[PDB]
Amino acid sequence: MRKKISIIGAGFVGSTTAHWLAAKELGDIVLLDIVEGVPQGKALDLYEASPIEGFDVRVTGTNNYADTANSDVIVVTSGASREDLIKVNADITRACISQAAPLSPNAVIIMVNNPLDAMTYLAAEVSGFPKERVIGQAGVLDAARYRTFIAMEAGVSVEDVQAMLMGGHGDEMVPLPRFSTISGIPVSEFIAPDRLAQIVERTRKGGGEIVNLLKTGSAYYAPAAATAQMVEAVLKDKKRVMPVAAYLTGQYGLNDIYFGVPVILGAGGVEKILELPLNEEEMALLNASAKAVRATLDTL
Amino acid sequence: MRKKISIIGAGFVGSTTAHWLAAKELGDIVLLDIVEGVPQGKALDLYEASPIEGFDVRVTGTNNYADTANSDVIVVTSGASREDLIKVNADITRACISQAAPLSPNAVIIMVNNPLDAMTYLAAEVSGFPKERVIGQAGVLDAARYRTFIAMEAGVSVEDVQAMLMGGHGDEMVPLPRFSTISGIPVSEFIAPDRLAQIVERTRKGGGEIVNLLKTGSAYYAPAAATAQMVEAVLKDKKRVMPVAAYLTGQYGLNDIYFGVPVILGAGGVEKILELPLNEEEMALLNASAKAVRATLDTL
Amino acid sequence: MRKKISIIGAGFVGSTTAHWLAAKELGDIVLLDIVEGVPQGKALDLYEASPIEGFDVRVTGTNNYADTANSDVIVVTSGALIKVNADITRACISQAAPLSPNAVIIMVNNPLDAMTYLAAEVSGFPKERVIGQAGVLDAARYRTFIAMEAGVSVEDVQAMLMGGHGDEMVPLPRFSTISGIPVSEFIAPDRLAQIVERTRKGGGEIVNLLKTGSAYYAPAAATAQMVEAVLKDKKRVMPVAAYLTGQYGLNDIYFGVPVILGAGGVEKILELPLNEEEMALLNASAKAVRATLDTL
Amino acid sequence: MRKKISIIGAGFVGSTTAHWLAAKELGDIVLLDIVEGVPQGKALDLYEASPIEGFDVRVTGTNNYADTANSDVIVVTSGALIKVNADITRACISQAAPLSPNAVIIMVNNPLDAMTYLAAEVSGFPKERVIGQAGVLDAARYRTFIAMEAGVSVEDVQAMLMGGHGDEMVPLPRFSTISGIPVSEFIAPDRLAQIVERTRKGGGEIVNLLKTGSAYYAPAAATAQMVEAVLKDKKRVMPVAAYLTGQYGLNDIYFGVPVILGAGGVEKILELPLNEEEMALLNASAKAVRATLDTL
Ligand SMILES: NC(=O)c1ccc[n+]([C@@H]2O[C@H](COP(=O)([O-])OP(=O)(O)OC[C@H]3O[C@@H](n4cnc5c(N)ncnc54)[C@H](O)[C@@H]3O)[C@@H](O)[C@H]2O)c1
Ligand SMILES: NC(=O)c1ccc[n+]([C@@H]2O[C@H](COP(=O)([O-])OP(=O)(O)OC[C@H]3O[C@@H](n4cnc5c(N)ncnc54)[C@H](O)[C@@H]3O)[C@@H](O)[C@H]2O)c1
Ligand SMILES: NC(=O)c1ccc[n+]([C@@H]2O[C@H](COP(=O)([O-])OP(=O)(O)OC[C@H]3O[C@@H](n4cnc5c(N)ncnc54)[C@H](O)[C@@H]3O)[C@@H](O)[C@H]2O)c1
Ligand SMILES: NC(=O)c1ccc[n+]([C@@H]2O[C@H](COP(=O)([O-])OP(=O)(O)OC[C@H]3O[C@@H](n4cnc5c(N)ncnc54)[C@H](O)[C@@H]3O)[C@@H](O)[C@H]2O)c1
Repeated sequence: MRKKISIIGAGFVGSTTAHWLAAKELGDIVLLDIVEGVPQGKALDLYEASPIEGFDVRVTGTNNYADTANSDVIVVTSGASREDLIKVNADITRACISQAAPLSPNAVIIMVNNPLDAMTYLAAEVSGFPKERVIGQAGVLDAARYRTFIAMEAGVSVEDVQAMLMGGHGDEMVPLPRFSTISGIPVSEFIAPDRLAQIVERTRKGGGEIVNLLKTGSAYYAPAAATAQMVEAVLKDKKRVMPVAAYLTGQYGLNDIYFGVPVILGAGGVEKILELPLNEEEMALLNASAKAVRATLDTL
Repeated sequence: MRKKISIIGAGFVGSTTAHWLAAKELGDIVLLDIVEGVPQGKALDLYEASPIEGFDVRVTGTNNYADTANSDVIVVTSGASREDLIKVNADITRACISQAAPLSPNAVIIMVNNPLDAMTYLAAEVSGFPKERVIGQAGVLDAARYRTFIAMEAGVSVEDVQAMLMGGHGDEMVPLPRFSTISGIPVSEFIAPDRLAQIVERTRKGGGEIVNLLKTGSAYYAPAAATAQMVEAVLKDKKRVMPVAAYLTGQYGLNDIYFGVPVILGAGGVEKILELPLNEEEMALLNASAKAVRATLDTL
Repeated sequence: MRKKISIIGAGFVGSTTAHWLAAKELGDIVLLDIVEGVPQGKALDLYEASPIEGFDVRVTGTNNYADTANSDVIVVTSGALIKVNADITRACISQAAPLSPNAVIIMVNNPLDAMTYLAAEVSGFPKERVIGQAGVLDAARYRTFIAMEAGVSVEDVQAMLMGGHGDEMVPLPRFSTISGIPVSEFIAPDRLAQIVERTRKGGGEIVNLLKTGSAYYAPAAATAQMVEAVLKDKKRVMPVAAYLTGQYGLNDIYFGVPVILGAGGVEKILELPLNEEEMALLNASAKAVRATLDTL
Repeated sequence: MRKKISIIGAGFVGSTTAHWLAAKELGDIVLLDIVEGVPQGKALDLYEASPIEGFDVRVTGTNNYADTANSDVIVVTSGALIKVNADITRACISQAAPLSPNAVIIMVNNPLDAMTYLAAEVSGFPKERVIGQAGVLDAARYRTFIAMEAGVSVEDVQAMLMGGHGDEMVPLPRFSTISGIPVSEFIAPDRLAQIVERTRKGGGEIVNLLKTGSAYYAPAAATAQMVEAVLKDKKRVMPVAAYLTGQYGLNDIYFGVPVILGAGGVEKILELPLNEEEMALLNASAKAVRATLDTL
């Protein structure tokens, strides 16, 4: 039987994720939302594109969690002062997870809702799922923006640029230029220190840069691509090495917390958390980031 | 030098078309709109997804027609009572074409704006381009919905279903079940007459079906996929046989009019208009459709 | 756990089938052969291409059947006339089938129809899970000649046909279209007749050119597409060698017929409304196929 | 008008390169060879697979150089030691180059570096448009062994290396990473040393297995990726045999170095900060390459 992917929240990120996934013909897709008509319409529209692109994937829209039963992967993209933001997203996340988790006990849950690290922590607590199967998408998106800026500046193919980073988005991000390369060569060999610093800065503010341009909306093409790549990693058991929000039990000196770290991602979800040897400067950035993430967790 | 694709109108259809195209790595894409920030933001967002998907295509947003200079293909997706609709879209189309056409004299123009046939006619008149290089996208979308419904009903792969039709959307559509097959076998062998009639009806109202579900918006995934397939046909010179709005000079007894007909589409745009031998019933449908299209043209 | 595909026979068709399959990243591939070194070498070579093309699939070569255990699909391309191939086929299936009880077997060896029938008898598998590849290849050649003649995209040409290869083939120009439009609308009767004849002799044409070898690119592509249909349950409508129980008036025999191919193997055998002319061709073909069976 | 790719030499590497290229639908392909029938047969066979895979590219086989006219890229995979291949290379380039003055030539024949140098001399083409494929293949093997050992996706492993094949290869583990992370973090020193050695002997390993043949799947994939880099101006960063004018302290010679490959061919030669240990290896390798050149 085909793999089954359920996407909770048929907004810009959710429907765009469905688009990236359908074209890959990875499995059947279920788009769920609380708003009537929206998920059914977007699903049917995407589905009607199948004869043109040539993919045989069933794309259905629904308002009933019963249709997400026995999903292999669950993608949560239903999220919406700072304390109010947390409360609002916590209620939505709790509601989404408590109704979906029980119907797909063997599924891997991929959270996209912000505040990312906190919501992923909540999703694990509410689902009761083994920690390795509840992860958050954040690092892959930030790393993609970073890689795009590098390829653009260096004048090289985006396929030959790799990068690893940690933490969350914005101020919570932990950039690691030392761990970025172009075909195995340090990026510091292609880009001067000052320009590289500008690129790191642009990466931290990357999400806001899109917001300031759209005025009334946030990014969705890259966030969905990032989310889709993680879904593919699990379904095809590719063992991708990427930065994802995972539950830590001592790594980097952090415990009882979800934090963006390097992992091997496969069919079993987080199969391994890599512990990189960070220098003094890098640890300073990680500690500052960990602090902010911890604060958000405490508020939650 | 890479091929260059300019998309006029960075709304739902325009930006989604860019998405389908970027993933195919067909050429550099320019997204233009009159609204500041929107095209730049959507382009940058899509562009930042490139390292994840692995495509090396430059995706830029702009408000200046100067950036669409020397495009190989121009896609127009900037369109918005019935007489007022025509007037409104005619002004937009005229404005878009008069500013873009002169900067890309060798380009093929693919119109998507409604009323499709009329706007394509206007685009040809305003551009002064040879008629074979100014076509409209309509038939491929309707045929895709038709094919999707058949594959779904028959229980077969969407890759083995083919269909040809004529006319425009809705009431102007000319369904041709006789010219639809599953791996060379007439669909009438898989689906009873009554169910087939229902499918034809659903196809005629296919666009409205999405509208009634979204409430505040029309379809874009399939329309963009249909538009992208036509762009690919031209750039790769694939000689696709598909229904597109083309300028007729006697075919089917029609003259001085853009109408949805079967054509061979390649690098030179419309390389041949096929003349199918229609039976009495089919001709009745074509004449009724031609009449409505002519009326719209007269109003214009 | 990824899907598992075992290919018995690491020659031209088998290794090329591994190539088409690997690029699609459909599952892990096992290449088996009786010649030592050959499968290990070809598998490793294809495996080393993975970082360049970006596919994550294990390609392993072996001489041990134990490695093909729990395969989802078994492709047999090890044939070398009816005696030689029958012994080879019986040897391959008897050792493989027991280790993968839930697999779908796709036969490619010639004589195709008879060997598929044999594989079904030897494996004890339900008839719907033992099929042969033949029609997809012939149709592919036919579609190529049509596209070339009409000057249209190969993606817009479809065709159905029945029977076996060459003289046993049952052409059906009537059941071939370009974007739903009859091919008769693009190509005149005499030219169409020459294309059908070239289709009948398609295999021989390649042999006459290569001299020492037989075709493998198209045959392998045809086989891979069938494998994909099964693994993704795409329900492709294609001509394949299937076990008939009355369809077309034929019983107890494997014959090339149109089917809906999915995860359950042959999920449905289509019954085309053949006219008298087309029915005569089928009867003659069926007779030749039955002869091979009786000899078997 | 689609791009045009001509492949001189329709053997294992050449025909397989046509396969990888066709599936990508990058342009029309011409397969040329001196043996009659062989290229025509392989081209037709691959062409007949087009309706199945859905690619619209003409694949034509020929024995006439006139058919390779106006190619955007010319791939040379016709080599058969320095005398034999030199005569073959001179024969192929002298007839092809004049008919496609704007083409980028990609050499695959061995000895790679010397033959690329010869092709440059014979064609009169700017040095940036005459390159050889060698490093992409070795790096591919290295990346495969790393992925396999670390147990990670082959898409997340990158590596740079220089020089030629086997003993002339210049490994640079220091310049290899997994998602930007040094491979040294995943694989210990002794195990890494064994992987480098297996990389040096990679070609020979396939030959010892196949017995009568040499590798072709990976070599062809490596060649196709370079062809793609040029046709789409992707600006890939890869090791290729390029003409040096002082870089690394080397002059008047073709040597495997890291370059940015695009439509203009070698658009830039990268100068890596090699330590003393790595510099010694390069000097030794350069010496062996120069020897081949002097003999040439
Ligand atoms: N940096 C990133 O990776 C990134 C980028 C953009 C957005 N995001 C996050 O993704 C989430 C969605 O962003 P968006 O732009 O797609 O938003 P959106 O407003 O377009 O879509 C959210 C959808 O969730 C649905 N929804 C709300 N409550 C629900 C419930 N209880 N059950 C099911 N569906 C429910 C809504 O009706 C809506 O269709 C947000 O949490 C946002 O912060 C992350
Ligand atoms: N049946 C089909 O194939 C189909 C399906 C859907 C929509 N359409 C048609 O496609 C067009 C766009 O639909 P949409 O849903 O993407 O709409 P939309 O409102 O999302 O986007 C239209 C975009 O055009 C831009 N625009 C307006 N005037 C412009 C001008 N003079 N120059 C440049 N840009 C301008 C707007 O600012 C807007 O971003 C419409 O004409 C619509 O009727 C056809
Ligand atoms: N007309 C068509 O549709 C068509 C086209 C091509 C090939 N074929 C058929 O496909 C089969 C293979 O063709 P090929 O060109 O790849 O041949 P080939 O000779 O290159 O390869 C056959 C492989 O089978 C192996 N083999 C033999 N006995 C075996 C056994 N007992 N167990 C395991 N492996 C064994 C050989 O060692 C060899 O590597 C043949 O039966 C041939 O007739 C049909
Ligand atoms: N280590 C590597 O990176 C590597 C791997 C494989 C092959 N190679 C090299 O690639 C080349 C080809 O390898 P192969 O395995 O494909 O060999 P092959 O023997 O299968 O094919 C070579 C083809 O060249 C043709 N040929 C000979 N002289 C010709 C001429 N004057 N004009 C046109 N065609 C001519 C032959 O007829 C033959 O079809 C060799 O030089 C080999 O050393 C290098």
